Amino acid sequence: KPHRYRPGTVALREIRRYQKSTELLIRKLPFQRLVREIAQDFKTDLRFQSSAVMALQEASEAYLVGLFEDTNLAAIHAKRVTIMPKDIQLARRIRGE
Amino acid sequence: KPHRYRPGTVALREIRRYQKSTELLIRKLPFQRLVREIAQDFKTDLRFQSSAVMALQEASEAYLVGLFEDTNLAAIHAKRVTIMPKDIQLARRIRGE
Amino acid sequence: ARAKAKTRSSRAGLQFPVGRVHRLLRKGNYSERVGAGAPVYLAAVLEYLTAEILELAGNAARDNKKTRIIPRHLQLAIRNDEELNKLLGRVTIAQGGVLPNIQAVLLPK
Amino acid sequence: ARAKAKTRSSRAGLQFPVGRVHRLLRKGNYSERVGAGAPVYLAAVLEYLTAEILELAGNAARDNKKTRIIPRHLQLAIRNDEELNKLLGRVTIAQGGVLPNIQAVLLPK
Amino acid sequence: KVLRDNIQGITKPAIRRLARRGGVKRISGLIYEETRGVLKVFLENVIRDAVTYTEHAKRKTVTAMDVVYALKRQGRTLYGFGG
Amino acid sequence: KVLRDNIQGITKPAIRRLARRGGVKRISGLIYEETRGVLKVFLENVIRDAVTYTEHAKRKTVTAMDVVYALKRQGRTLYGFGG
Amino acid sequence: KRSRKESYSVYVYKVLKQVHPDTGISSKAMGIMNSFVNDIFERIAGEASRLAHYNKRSTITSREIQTAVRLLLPGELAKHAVSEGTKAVTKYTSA
Amino acid sequence: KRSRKESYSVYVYKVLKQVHPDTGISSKAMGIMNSFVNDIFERIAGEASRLAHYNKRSTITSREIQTAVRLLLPGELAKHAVSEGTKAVTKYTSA
DNA sequence: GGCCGCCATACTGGAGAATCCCGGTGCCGAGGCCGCTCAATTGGTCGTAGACAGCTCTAGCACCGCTTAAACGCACGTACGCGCTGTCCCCCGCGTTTTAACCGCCAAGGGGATTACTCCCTAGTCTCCAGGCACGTGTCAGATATATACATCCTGTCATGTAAGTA
DNA sequence: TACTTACATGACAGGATGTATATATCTGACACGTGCCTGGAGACTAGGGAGTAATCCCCTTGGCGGTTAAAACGCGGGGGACAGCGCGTACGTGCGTTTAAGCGGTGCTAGAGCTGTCTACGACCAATTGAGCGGCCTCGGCACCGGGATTCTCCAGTATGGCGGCC
Repeated sequence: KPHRYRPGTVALREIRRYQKSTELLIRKLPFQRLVREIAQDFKTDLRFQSSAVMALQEASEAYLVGLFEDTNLAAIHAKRVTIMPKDIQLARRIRGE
Repeated sequence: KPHRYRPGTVALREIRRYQKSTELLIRKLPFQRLVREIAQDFKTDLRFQSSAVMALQEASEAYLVGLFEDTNLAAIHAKRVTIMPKDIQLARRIRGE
Repeated sequence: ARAKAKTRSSRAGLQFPVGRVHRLLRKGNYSERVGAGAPVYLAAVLEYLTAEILELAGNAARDNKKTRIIPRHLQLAIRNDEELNKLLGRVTIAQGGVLPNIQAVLLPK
Repeated sequence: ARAKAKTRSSRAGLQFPVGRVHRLLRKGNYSERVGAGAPVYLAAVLEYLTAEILELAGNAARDNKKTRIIPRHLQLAIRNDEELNKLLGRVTIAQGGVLPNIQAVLLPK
Repeated sequence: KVLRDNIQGITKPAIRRLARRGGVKRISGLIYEETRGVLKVFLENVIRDAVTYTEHAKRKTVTAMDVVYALKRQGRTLYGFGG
Repeated sequence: KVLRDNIQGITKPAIRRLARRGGVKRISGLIYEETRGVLKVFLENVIRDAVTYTEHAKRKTVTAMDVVYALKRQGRTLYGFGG
Repeated sequence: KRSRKESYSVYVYKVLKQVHPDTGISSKAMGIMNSFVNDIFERIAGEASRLAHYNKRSTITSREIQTAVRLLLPGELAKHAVSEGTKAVTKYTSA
Repeated sequence: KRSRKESYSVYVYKVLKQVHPDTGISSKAMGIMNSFVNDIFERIAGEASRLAHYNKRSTITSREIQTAVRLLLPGELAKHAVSEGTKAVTKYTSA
């Protein structure tokens, strides 16, 4: 029988590993293309320093992880282990947004 | 029989009556006594402009109202109406306190 | 012998003081030198902003059948406008109360 | 016939550039005159915070058996000092990672 | 002249009134002391800033402008008191 | 020349890994699209300011330092890119 | 003997009667207006100082103020303010 | 060459060798501490400008800086910063 | 099965107190008017800031090529969220009592702000020197690699909660 | 009816494998040596800003007499919170496949950034004015008050649906 883990175990291992690890979890180049396509939504033919792209990146994942920590706070306050989007909408209202 | 409203009816009447209200909900003299009390710990013989006392009063009242707004958003998030201090602690800690 | 005194606020045709806003910007230690269009542009922005504030206050007062502005009208004026709310999310108003706001779960049935 | 040009950081017995901080405050538009002990006091505060942070960073580096200051060490040090934490609550560290934080409800029986 | 227990001077029905302004229908028994504590902490922070202002102003009388600036530094800016 | 869909490029497993870094143990399938929406809103809010900085700078190439300025304006100050 | 304290009373009174001739006012509402005008004034002024610092500008001009308007003032109000400000500097240069 | 840009490399390195003679430092962390010292310098500078405005003081002194420290810095950080700055200003006052 | 009769459960009218709501009366604060004063502007002047042109050179962009992490998609194991019923208890509402908050009145002086005097201080400027930045360049900490231990979480077995026989 | 016992599902007890734990290496970012010029610094100095004395007056602080408003205490009661179990569920995890990301490799010029000009551009001083704020009072919109109407809310007779029993 091939080995298989119970649910949450790989989730928890990933939790531990990326709490330990510090690297970016999103591919940089689709992020860069998204940055450029939303740039041309404001001003066409903009150019971006790569440092600006990664700076926007680490800002983005930091903002995201802050929202998800608030999401887990709401979800355990909702007595739950699975988050639903209303947790995020709630937290977004709590932050004043 | 004497007239008796069902539980929550007078509560909702208080809801509408104090949202339409604009006046301060704290007795002025014990609030002034409390601010003198706490401020005496930090600096002795402190004197208070009464307008500053009502300024602290209204600011604290609205800060608490915003706190209970966050709280009952968490409570309807938590499928409850009897708010409990963990809701306030959730609102504070998601807010960052 | 001298030019007639005709103020720059009248040059803008606007009631907000060009001179007072200019001297508050110069005294406020933001830069030692200020472009000429900066205070007139600022005063135009401020007078316009206060103009929609006064519009919403006026309709709020007319709704509550009083001719005079009360800060309850200011509460209803600010908190019912989404861009004003985004401007003043963290701003506290004296004796304003709150919006008439009840969640649907609090109502009977 | 001037004497030796001594440095004001060493006059304070300190490492942070007094001249740089004083010049920045003269060019930062905060007051046109700056009190004489103000940049010395400021640099002393800055060096005190910097020194305690670098001490924590070196201790955290020694904790994970590394000899070089890493931004992960900066995260694990500053975010684990609660007064530095609420001093720097809304501040993001590039490639610092996150604190190891598992909720007790998330851990199994 | 010393004051000891004026946190109870912010009365239980005043807490109920504030939660009615907050739109709270049902309030548990554990609520009131926690509200007293958190308002105590908030007031302590604000008047700590205000007392710092006042001693830095070399004054003895607490003024409402100091209250305004203290609330500004906590991101709780108040309109309507001479600001 | 133009691009139409790269918000998809913030992929679902990337969101999953972040929620592992954010401490989420179980992620609904409804989570990913609305997280994309709210990060979309946030990045628009940042980049609108950054572009405003950029034509305020009379430049055509976006630099990281204005991104730092926009983040510091929005209360999400980032260390590691200033200067 | 007293010392004058400056406030924005007469200007807000002027524009109120310009837009609502029949509408009254309370004084503490005017206190909230004074707090508003100083608050938004210092927001815009600090942002303009920031933009002057970032682009190494020793002078804060209308471009700085307009930039600060697009930053802080959100959306539709920003576009209106840009519009009447452009009108306002235009008629000002013609005056 | 290029234009000299001021940074806080050497002063942080001197302070590091004061607290940890044995260790090294990454350049990424170095830029982070440059951002740190610039950011906290900006916070304290703006706060001192605010208080000089409130007291109508044309000059920011170490009294104002100490007030700003007691505002921003929490508790023992504030009081040991007071002690360190006081010791430093006594040494500089005594040259 | 139809028919008739009986229970169940909400349908609904009715009534009375709380609050709008309509009309009457004082009152207080808007506001509007009068006197002062400061500020705001103008002309000019003088210093200077950055806009503009323009070069240049360099990293972003475009193009190209090999690799494999990504990713994603389907299957499936398995745990999730929440609701029914119930269950236990907890403030809400509805009073009475009481007391001190409030309001009106009285006396004290604190200190805050204002003017004047004073003198402490701080930057400007000019110049001079030295220390950190730019550059350059060795060099070992660790990035990467290969080999091994142990968690560790999963997997295979204990244990007692509860169902059942019977003294 | 309780005591014991079986059994089977929740509890008790040991291994594959992903990450932890042992060096080997080679490199390029750490780390240190070198020219430099710019960045700090010092003496005077002209001038300006804050500390200090007085003081006064007005605004705060303490005291007092009633008055319910507000707090406070207590009791009936409906609602609230929420867990055990159930049940459709919804997503984690396996793991192979695809592909475009990732790495690495080239060419180039757009514009980033740096350099000379120059004129706009705007701060600043004496003077002069005109708007704009201190002061006051006063009168009519609004606060307070009495009396219906409305309005809302709780209940109780009820009709009707639903359901059973007899013919």
